[PDB]
Amino acid sequence: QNYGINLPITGSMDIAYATSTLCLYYPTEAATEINDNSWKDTLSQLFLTKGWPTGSVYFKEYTNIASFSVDPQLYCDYNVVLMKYDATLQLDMSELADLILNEWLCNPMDITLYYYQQTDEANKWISMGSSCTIKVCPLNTQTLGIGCLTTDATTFEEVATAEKLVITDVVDGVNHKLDVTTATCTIRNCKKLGPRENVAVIQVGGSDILDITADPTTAPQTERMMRINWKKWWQVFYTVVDYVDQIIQVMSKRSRSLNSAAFYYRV
Amino acid sequence: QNYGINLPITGSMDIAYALTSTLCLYYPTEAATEINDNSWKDTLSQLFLTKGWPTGSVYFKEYTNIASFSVDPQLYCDYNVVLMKYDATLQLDMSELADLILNEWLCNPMDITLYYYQQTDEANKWISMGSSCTIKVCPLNTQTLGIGCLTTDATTFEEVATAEKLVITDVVDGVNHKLDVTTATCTIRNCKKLGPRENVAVIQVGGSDILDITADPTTAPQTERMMRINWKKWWQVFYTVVDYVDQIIQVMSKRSRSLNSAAFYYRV
Amino acid sequence: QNYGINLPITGSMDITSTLCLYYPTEAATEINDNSWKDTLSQLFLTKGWPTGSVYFKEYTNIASFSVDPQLYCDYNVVLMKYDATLQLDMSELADLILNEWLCNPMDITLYYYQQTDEANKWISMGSSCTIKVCPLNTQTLGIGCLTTDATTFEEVATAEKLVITDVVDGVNHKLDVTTATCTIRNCKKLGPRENVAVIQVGGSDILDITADPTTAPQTERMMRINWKKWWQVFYTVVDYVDQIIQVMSKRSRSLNSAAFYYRV
Amino acid sequence: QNYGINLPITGSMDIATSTLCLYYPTEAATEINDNSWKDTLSQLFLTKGWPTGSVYFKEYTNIASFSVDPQLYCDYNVVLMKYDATLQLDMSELADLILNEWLCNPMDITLYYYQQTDEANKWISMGSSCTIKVCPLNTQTLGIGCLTTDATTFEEVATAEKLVITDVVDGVNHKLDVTTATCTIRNCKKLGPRENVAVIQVGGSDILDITADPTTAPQTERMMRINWKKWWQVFYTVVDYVDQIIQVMSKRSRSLNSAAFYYRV
Amino acid sequence: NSVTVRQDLERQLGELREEFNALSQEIAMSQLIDLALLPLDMFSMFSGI
Amino acid sequence: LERQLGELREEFNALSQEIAMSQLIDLALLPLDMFSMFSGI
Amino acid sequence: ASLIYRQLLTNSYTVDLSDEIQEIGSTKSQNVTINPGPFAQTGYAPVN
Repeated sequence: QNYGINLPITGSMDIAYATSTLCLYYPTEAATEINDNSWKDTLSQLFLTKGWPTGSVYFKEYTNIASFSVDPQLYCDYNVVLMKYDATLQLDMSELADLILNEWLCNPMDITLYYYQQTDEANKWISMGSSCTIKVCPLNTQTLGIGCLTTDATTFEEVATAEKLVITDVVDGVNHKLDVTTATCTIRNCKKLGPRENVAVIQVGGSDILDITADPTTAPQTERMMRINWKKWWQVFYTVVDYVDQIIQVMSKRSRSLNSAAFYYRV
Repeated sequence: QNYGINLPITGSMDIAYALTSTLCLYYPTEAATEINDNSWKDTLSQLFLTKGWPTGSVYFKEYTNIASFSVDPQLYCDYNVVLMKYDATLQLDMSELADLILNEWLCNPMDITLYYYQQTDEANKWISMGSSCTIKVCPLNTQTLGIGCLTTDATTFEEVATAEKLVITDVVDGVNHKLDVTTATCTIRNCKKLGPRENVAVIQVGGSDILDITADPTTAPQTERMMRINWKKWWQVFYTVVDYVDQIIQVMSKRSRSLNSAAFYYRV
Repeated sequence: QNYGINLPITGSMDITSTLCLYYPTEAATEINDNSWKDTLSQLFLTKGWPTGSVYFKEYTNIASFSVDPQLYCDYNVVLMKYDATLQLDMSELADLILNEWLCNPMDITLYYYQQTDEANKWISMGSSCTIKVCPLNTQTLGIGCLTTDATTFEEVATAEKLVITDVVDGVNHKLDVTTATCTIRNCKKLGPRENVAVIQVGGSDILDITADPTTAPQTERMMRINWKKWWQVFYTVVDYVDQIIQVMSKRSRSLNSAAFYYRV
Repeated sequence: QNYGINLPITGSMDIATSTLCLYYPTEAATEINDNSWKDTLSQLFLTKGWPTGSVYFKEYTNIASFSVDPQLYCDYNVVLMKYDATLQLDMSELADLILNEWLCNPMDITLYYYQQTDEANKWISMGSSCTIKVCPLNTQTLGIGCLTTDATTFEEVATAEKLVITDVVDGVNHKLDVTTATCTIRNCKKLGPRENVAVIQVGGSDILDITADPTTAPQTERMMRINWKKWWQVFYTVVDYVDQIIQVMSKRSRSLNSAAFYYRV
Repeated sequence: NSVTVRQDLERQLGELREEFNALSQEIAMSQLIDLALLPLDMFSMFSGI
Repeated sequence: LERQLGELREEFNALSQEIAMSQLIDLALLPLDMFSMFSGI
Repeated sequence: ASLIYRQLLTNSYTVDLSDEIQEIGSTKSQNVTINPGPFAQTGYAPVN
């Protein structure tokens, strides 16, 4: 029914109380540098030592930051994303961390028979696919564009192009038009609601190029965003293995999803 | 407000009591090919409009062949109805399609090139979805010795499915196995059958009913979310399922996972 | 100890084995292994069975499996591969393998006969059995047929390896069989058997265990499942075996308790 | 359920239709030379009082032939056995296998060994041609008088028989060498007395027993015998006192599968 | 005959310490004193695992 | 193996009467071990 | 006097050793893999 939403909890402070799965994600750089064929089994036997029974750890491979970006998938009670640092792929790193670290609930989007709006401040628009170039226009009350004539698109004010994934925020209080690359991308209107404890990010190298909210006032670095430096991939893997109890202690499992997609689509 | 901490809830038997619900209908091909019109959608729309349902609320996603529809059935919509065109030669696939999309499977992925595995309970199955799956399984005794199959190679195991797109194996509990598929063709996920799913209603238009959702031999139940009607002209099937769509809607219920209060209870 | 009485029991409200599998040959033919029985024995060990007491028996066709049917084993799970052809044969076969049949022989060259209770049938088994009937007036005279004839009879079955014949009762009938080819026993159903469970593969649970039309009594022993490969069926069998065991009970005739109470 | 075997009935001293078919060997009807005899016994039992069509007849062409899986069909059986001065043991073992009910298990012979536990455990081998070879082995598992690798020096106890009752010494394992495709051995426990069948011997004195025990060999009150030169006197005499045979039997012991034994794998 | 796969590395002392310390929660007392009166033995040490 | 057990069974079933009781108790006083239960045989 | 039963219960570890003491006296052999299942036929080509 509602599991209890309207019968509050009762507690005390006077009483003395004194098979799960874990996945990994690694960029193909590691698959290159390793140069072995039996390695994943070694990783299994290791996570045995650290407390996982055999048959409780799986590995996944992504080839680019841009590639993994489209249509995220999650597969275990606990998701660990190992992200390589780069200096020209910053907004993509932050967008991916925002998408996977944060919840989203969105409605589909079209261009055909409507205009669109955000009802409040905390709503965003997400675009994923093979080719996503987004141009947008606001209007006046006159259903007239200011800075883009409503009939012609070439002088539109673009926001995205030559990109795979984009999370855009436009201003409340006006309808919009968009030149989405329709057959080559897809866009949804999502509301973020709250953080999730079913993902964590470990950034190798770099200097904390991350923001989880585009708010200039709040760039809230959390306890799940971790950053270590690397020059040898085996050291990264081992050192992760050494504090897996800590990482499990930083995450929580009661927030897992049923589908393997890190959001919730509700037409 | 207070989430995820299951606390009792007081009701009562002392007080009697005196739109945004969105139908999302699917349909197969030869029906359409016989309909011989491109406005039928609009006719259904206007009818639903007169029935009390908004225009622009109903969408028609089409599946081509049943085996084609078997992959990735993310049926995301406020209320879902699936009319399947029956086959007297394609049965098991219908049964397992019903099984999958009527229950909730929480699954974790596997890497069969490395790990042994073993099922846990009568509620644990292995779903396998994709293009052309050819499962290869090899049971083991207690210290990893082949039984009826040779582990020193790959081609002497005991196959359980060939030329299948979506198949859900159930294995003898408590024994380890070696596994092989082509992990560029289709994917297998180890799913736990958490609890019945209520968002969907499947009705079949064709021969006799075959539907069962339990891989239990003893229990072959007839749920309510599984319905059957005859046909000789699809027009009447559509018209009729809209004639009683009130009763159908009253039978199903809101998805117990997206209710804003199912937070921290598996998908929300 | 104290048999032969029907002695009321009181109470209160305060207080080896054998699993036995029959299978059609075409299956093992599709399997193309031979050590398979040993594999499934190991698996039944893992589910808790003693090593070396589980037996698999092999029948060529359901017709063949119909003639001289004999089950002697603590727990029998019988598989049947459906066909849209033998619906009568499979129904009456599950019937013969669901009940306790008090049977006596017959000689149809010297007497008349009857059915006296609604729990009475005439069962026939043989190589090529084809029986004919002629009901008789109260004056022992034939109708649409004559005791002198053998062809104006009313045909009821034809070369069926097995048949379960029934007629309107309280009325005599002169028959036509071949006894050095077929045997027909006058039998009476008494209760249901707990040593048998019939798993049909393919089909839609079409059984009817009574010549009664008015009801189609479905029970907890006539189970159904679908297939695309045989090892699939066998794995479902072995893993789910415990609930099946809970269905089928020890043979209520078997226990040394039914002695001199029409004990088997 | 259990019908109350755990509950004892109490009594007082104050308070003061079935079938019946007959078995017969071919030689009788042979000397009869008719087809109108079965009609005769039928209508005669009808007269003495039985609803007609309640008395049936099977025929057995030879003791050896009927010695293959005897099926005691009727709720009452009165088997007229023919005596011969040479077929004594077969007659005896048949008469045993039918008066007392047996609980029978099949044996696996080329894969294991076997032993008999109680005093009342036997083996019964049936087949168109039966040949029983037995070789006891002591504790250390070796042959004695029989080289397990071979079989020729074994101790042959039966040859091309129709039926054999075998007993060994309780609890000493044997290697069993048998004709397997022409005979089968069944390890059986003699449960107790069965009360539907009587045997009437025609011929010499009583050889028939119900045991293999030496000190016991009693003329069982049921195992009857008459003299004979003309089978019509036999049948007629049966019909005369047939009531007494009824009143000696008990119509509450019929089996539900109609075989001399209860098959239990 | 097969290339021998390796062992499984026994669970380390530290997390072992932590988890046994954790199990101290659900301990009952009355049952504990009852059990503590009973004497076990070598056979009664291992024949319960 | 069972056979010697049965012979000893018959034997024990008739040596239950030709035993003493007083000496029985006074034996049961002393404690037995591996050394005195089968090494004085 | 019940010491014998508590004893036979207690000192039941050493038995294990003894068993392999039998094994060290025991012979041991392995049995090669057997090839199960039916086998295909092959006759002869038209011989002229």
